[PDB]
Amino acid sequence: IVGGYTCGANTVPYQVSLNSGYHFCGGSLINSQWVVSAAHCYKSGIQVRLGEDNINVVEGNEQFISASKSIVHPSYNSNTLNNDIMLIKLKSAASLNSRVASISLPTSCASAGTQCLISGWGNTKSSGTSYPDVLKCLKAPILSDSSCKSAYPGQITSNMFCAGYLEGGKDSCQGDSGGPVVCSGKLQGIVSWGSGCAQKNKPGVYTKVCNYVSWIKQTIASN
Ligand SMILES: NC(=[NH2+])c1ccc2[nH]c(-c3cccc(-c4ccccc4)c3[O-])cc2c1
Ligand SMILES: [Ca+2]
Ligand SMILES: [Cl-]
Repeated sequence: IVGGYTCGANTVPYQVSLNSGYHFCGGSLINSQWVVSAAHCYKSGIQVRLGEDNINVVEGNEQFISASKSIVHPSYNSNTLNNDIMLIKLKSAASLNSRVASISLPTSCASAGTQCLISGWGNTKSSGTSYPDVLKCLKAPILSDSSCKSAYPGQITSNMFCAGYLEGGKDSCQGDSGGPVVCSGKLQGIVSWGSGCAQKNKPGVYTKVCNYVSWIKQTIASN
């Protein structure tokens, strides 16, 4: 997260770190046995780490659970990143409490202007790599479809939305992919891609979760 602030330990209880010996992506806990992340974060050997703040220190509240299966959306396109969503089923359910909680899926899509919270352990520099130990947060608004399409002509599908600041300075970045974009208590997006990080007129692009709720529900109900 570039231009954000330190969240404060366990203030984002639905945030998870996907780990394979190092942190490579974020994700969101939506119930006690399922996590939603981005399809491009898929790999084998995933350990899901819940209740984290400093990802390099066991401070207490952590729960490390292996993924039993990861379900990449069947129409995921790795060239356009269209349908960049994945569901991960945990080997055992997690113990929910005030430090580990799930986030609700939305019933409707959000409108431009909506203020959301984006978080993660990704790079905090736009020009260079500085990875934090604790979780960073950024409050950012959803942009209108026209500004998004004018920024990325021909690359935005109906399953994506832009959020951020066109003046540059604040954005999600590498290491944040797969994580949450929460607006009014509902998970509206998943960190997907962007051109550089925090560059002028190149906002972050997110997977539009409201378009996949029936798919998430039906898939979880059958697995
Ligand atoms: N400007 C943004 N808003 C933004 C958001 C998420 C991002 N993720 C990345 C990213 C960069 C290199 C590798 C990965 C990656 C690749 C495979 C698996 C996991 C992460 C990224 O997600 C860049 C990147 C940029
Ligand atoms: Ca820790
Ligand atoms: Cl277009």
